Amino acid sequence: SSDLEQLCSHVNEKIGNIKKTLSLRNCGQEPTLKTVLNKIGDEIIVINELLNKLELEIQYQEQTNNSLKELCESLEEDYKDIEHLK
Amino acid sequence: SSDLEQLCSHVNEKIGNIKKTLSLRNCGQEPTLKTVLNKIGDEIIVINELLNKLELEIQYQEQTNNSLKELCESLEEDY
Amino acid sequence: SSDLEQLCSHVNEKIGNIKKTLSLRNCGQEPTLKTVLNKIGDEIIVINELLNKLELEIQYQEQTNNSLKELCESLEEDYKDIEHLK
Amino acid sequence: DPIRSFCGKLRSLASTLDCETARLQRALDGEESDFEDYPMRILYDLHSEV
Repeated sequence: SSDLEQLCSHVNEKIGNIKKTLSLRNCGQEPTLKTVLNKIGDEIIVINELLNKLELEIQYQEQTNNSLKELCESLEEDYKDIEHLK
Repeated sequence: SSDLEQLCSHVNEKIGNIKKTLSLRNCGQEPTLKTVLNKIGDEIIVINELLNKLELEIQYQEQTNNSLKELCESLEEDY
Repeated sequence: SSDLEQLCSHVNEKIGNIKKTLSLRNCGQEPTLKTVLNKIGDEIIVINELLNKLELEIQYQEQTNNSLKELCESLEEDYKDIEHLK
Repeated sequence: DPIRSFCGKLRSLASTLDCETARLQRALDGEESDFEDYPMRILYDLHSEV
């Protein structure tokens, strides 16, 4: 708003913009960060494969859930016909 | 408005307030101003008396104007 | 005017108010400041007496300066006497 | 009052300019420690999340 405030914001922007370009340099150069960054990045790849496995395991679970029900109509059909005998 | 602007106005007020209290001192002490100020103040007293005279002169003016009508009607009667 | 800005100003006021009460403590306790503060305060007293002297010296000046006129008009009446006595 | 009220704002913009130019140089230079220490701590939290 004011000429004063507008200056401050100009400053914080320069300050902040450095700090960002700072962390960009640090994280891409300094080794201790760079590992923890790859350790996360790798652990993303595995936690991604763990999804695909959970995807298929949900599918065979599904396939089984219906096969259990189509099994369930079968043994629930012939309880009706023996019960008519008895 | 801004902390900056608010300061300025504080300043102008101090500045302006001096300048007024300055002219108050000047006009009430310095002789050349103090005469021209009395010259006006005196010429107010006269231009005030000139009003009272204009007041009475209007009054009789109005007095005579209707007396002048008081005539002009009476002549228009006999014809 | 924002809730954010209003906070900042609350902060600066607390920060600034400390810094003032800080300098008040420093200047009234710490010796090196406290001398330079008395050195100024003393040198005010002298520069004040130097004014009174300049006041009289102006005043004893102003008073012999019209007396340069009183001796000016007296040596003038003497001049018109070389006109008359020559 | 209005004399410092202005300056107080101005001052903070200074103090900020002071403080951050200092540290940002250090950070550029490899000192100051806050800049390799904290991104670690939040990267390690981020890791712990994953």
